[PDB]
Amino acid sequence: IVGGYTCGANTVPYQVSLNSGYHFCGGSLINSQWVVSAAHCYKSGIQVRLGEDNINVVEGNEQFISASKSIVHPSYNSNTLNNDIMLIKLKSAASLNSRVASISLPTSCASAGTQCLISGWGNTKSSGTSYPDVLKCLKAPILSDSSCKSAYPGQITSNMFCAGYLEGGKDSCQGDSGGPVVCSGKLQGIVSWGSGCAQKNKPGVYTKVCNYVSWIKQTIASN
Ligand SMILES: NC(=[NH2+])c1ccc2[nH]c(-c3cccc(-c4ccccc4)c3[O-])cc2c1
Ligand SMILES: [Ca+2]
Ligand SMILES: [Cl-]
Repeated sequence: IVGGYTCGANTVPYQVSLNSGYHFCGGSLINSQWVVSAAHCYKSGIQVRLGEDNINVVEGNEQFISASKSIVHPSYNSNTLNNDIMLIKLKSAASLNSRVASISLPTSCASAGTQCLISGWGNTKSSGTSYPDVLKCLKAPILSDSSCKSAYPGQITSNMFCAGYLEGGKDSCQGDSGGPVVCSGKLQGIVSWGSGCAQKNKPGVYTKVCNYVSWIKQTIASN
């Protein structure tokens, strides 16, 4: 997260770190046995780490659970990143409490202007790599479809939305992919891609979760 602030330990209880010996992506806990992340974060050997703040220190509240299966959306396109969503089923359910909680899926899509919270352990520099130990947060608004399409002509599908600041300075970045974009208590997006990080007129692009709720529900109900 570039231009954000330190969240404060366990203030984002639905945030998870996907780990394979190092942190490579974020994700969101939506119930006690399922996590939603981005399809491009898929790999084998995933350990899901819940209740984290400093990802390099066991401070207490952590729960490390292996993924039993990861379900990449069947129409995921790795060239356009269209349908960049994945569901991960945990080997055992997690113990929910005030430090580990799930986030609700939305019933409707959000409108431009909506203020959301984006978080993660990704790079905090736009020009260079500085990875934090604790979780960073950024409050950012959803942009209108026209500004998004004018920024990325021909690359935005109906399953994506832009959020951020066109003046540059604040954005999600590498290491944040797969994580949450929460607006009014509902998970509206998943960190997907962007051109550089925090560059002028190149906002972050997110997977539009409201378009996949029936798919998430039906898939979880059958697995
Ligand atoms: N400007 C943004 N808003 C933004 C958001 C998420 C991002 N993720 C990345 C990213 C960069 C290199 C590798 C990965 C990656 C690749 C495979 C698996 C996991 C992460 C990224 O997600 C860049 C990147 C940029
Ligand atoms: Ca820790
Ligand atoms: Cl277009």
